[PDB]
This record gives sequence, structure tokens and C-alpha cells, in this order.
Amino acid sequence: GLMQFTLPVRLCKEIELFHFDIGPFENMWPGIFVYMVHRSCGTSCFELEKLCRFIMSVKKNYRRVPYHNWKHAVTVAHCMYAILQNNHTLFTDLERKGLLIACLCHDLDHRGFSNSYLQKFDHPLAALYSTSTMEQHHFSQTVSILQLEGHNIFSTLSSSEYEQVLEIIRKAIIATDLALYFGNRKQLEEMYQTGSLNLNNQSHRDRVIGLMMTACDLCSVTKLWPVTKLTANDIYAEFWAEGDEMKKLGIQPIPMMDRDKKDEVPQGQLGFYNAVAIPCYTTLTQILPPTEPLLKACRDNLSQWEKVIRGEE
Ligand SMILES: Cn1cc(-c2ccccc2)nc1COc1ncc(C2CC2)nc1C(=O)N[C@H]1CCOC1
Ligand SMILES: [Mg+2]
Ligand SMILES: [Zn+2]
Repeated sequence: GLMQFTLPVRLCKEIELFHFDIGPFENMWPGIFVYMVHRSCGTSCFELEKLCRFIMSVKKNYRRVPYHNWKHAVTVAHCMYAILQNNHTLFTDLERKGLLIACLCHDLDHRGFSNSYLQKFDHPLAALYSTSTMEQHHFSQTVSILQLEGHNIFSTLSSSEYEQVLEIIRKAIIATDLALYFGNRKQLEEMYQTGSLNLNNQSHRDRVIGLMMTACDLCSVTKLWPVTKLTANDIYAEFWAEGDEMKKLGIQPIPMMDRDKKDEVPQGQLGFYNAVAIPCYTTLTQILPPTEPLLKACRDNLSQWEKVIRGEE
């Protein structure tokens, strides 16, 4: 109870910033996550014995794939931490409990393939879940791990609070389906501009949390350039593996996933920043002003990809 997690000074300071990199020492990521829960939620939110056991079962159920791995889980949870800390009073005790856990669990048992590849492969998961295939699986895996003996980190919640938190976590994890992002941002855009957005309306909160989840999930584009650039390699390593698999099914993959079209990556980053990232962080800043640093950092990396195209790097 009187046991706080502390970090080294540089991590203590840098962890509060949106652009924080959790570093290459895997064995520190659990301590980093617990540190964030304790400062975001309270030392009382979770029974430390159960939290630690939940974290290590979650870690175990992430795979050794190049991008959608344990490091991504913790990076995405750190971005959510940054948002919750910079927007203290806007979120319930239950939302702070659910969203950090949601973020850690959001890509559980990811195989490094898109929903599209599961469907064209005719993977069993694509029959069980017709849309947001991987995302419903990630939630299913979260509920599985929550029901392991000793793993129920929400045991102190009432029946109805327990259901509220598993419902926050489910919508939060479904929202990481980037196909659901576009519509969700347009609705939030229209709602903000007409002045109809209302954070006491539960369906409005849901949309806002969904946008945060997109924001944290894409947060690789909000890092300092050398981090963003090096993460790009891991991202394309999955994309190109999937393209390879598409070719094995007899299907020309989209260029994004075709390793024969590496040359076009810088232009592909531009599209993604303009079509997805910038709109995402723009709308998020409108709703949550203190998240502006994510927009600024995103715009900085757009400018850096523009420099790559111009042959200046
Ligand atoms: C869009 N596009 C298109 C070409 C592209 C490249 C070469 C030739 C042609 C096109 N390259 C890109 C770049 O795509 C990304 N770049 C960076 C990141 C960061 C946030 C994680 N995510 C994505 C991305 O698409 N993330 C989506 C899809 C899977 O999970 C969610
Ligand atoms: Mg995902
Ligand atoms: Zn993700």
C-alpha cells in the first residue's frame, strides 16, 4: 500500500511528455505501466499482486511480430496516460481504470495481419467476427485473461461498475479498428463545429474515447523524428510480410504492402499523415485542447517526410 513505483529521474520527467519513448529495456515496461496506473488512477485502483499477474499474462499473449507487439501495447497505454494526465478533471474514476487497461490489451494476440488478410485467407476468426475481426478477438482475449484465477483486477468493483468498465474497454478496443475511425471523426467534427458536442451525453463520450484510442494507437507518428523513422521499418516489415502472403493467395496486394514498391514509402507516409493522422490529432485538439502537442509533433513528422521526398534525407 505504501509501495510506490519510482523511475529514474530522466524517465520520471520524460514519461509525462506525449513524445516519450519507453526505451529498449523490455524488463522496465511493466514497471513503467504500473507507474502510470498509480499516477493516473491511484495506488488503490488495483491490487498490485493481481495487476502484476494481469500485466505478465497480457505480455505473454502478445506475439514476437515486428510492430503489433508488447512494446506497441505499452507505447499506446503511455499516450493514453499523457492524455488522461493533461485532462485531469474530464474523466470518471472508471474511465481512468478502463482506458489504460484497454490500451495495454488493444492488440492482444495480433498475428501481424490486417482484418482484410484474415478475410481473404478465410481465417476462422473472420467467420466468428464479420467486422472488426482482430478487434473483437483482442477484446475476447482481454476477457479470457481477466477470468484467469488471480487475474481479476476489477474484483473490488460492484456488479454494475464491473459491467461499465468491461463496456468502456470493449468500445475502446473496437474503436482501434481504423475503418471505424473515419466516420467517428466526421461525426465528432460536425458535432464540435455545430456546438452540439456534449460530454454528459454517453454516446458523445463514447465517440471522444474512440478518437483518443485512434490517437494513442497511431501515436508512432507523434514521436521525435528518429523514433518515428525507425518505427516506420517495423510497420512496413508487417505490411510487406502481409503483401507476401497476399501473393501466396494469388492476389496483388495494395502497394502499401508490396515490398517491390519500397520506393513509394515517403509518398505513402504523406497520404497517411494528410488522410488520417493530421485530421485525427486536429479534431482531438479541438475537443481536448491540452493534447495539442500530439498535433504539433505529427505536423513536425509530416514536414520530415516532405524533406525525405525532396532528397534532403
Ligand atoms: C497509408 N499508407 C500507404 C502507404 C504506401 C507505402 C508505399 C507505397 C504505397 C502506399 N504507406 C502508408 C503508411 O501507413 C501507415 N504509416 C504509419 C502508421 C503508423 C501509425 C502506425 N500507420 C500506417 C497505417 O496505414 N496504419 C493503419 C494500417 C494498418 O493499421 C492501421
Ligand atoms: Mg489493432
Ligand atoms: Zn494497435
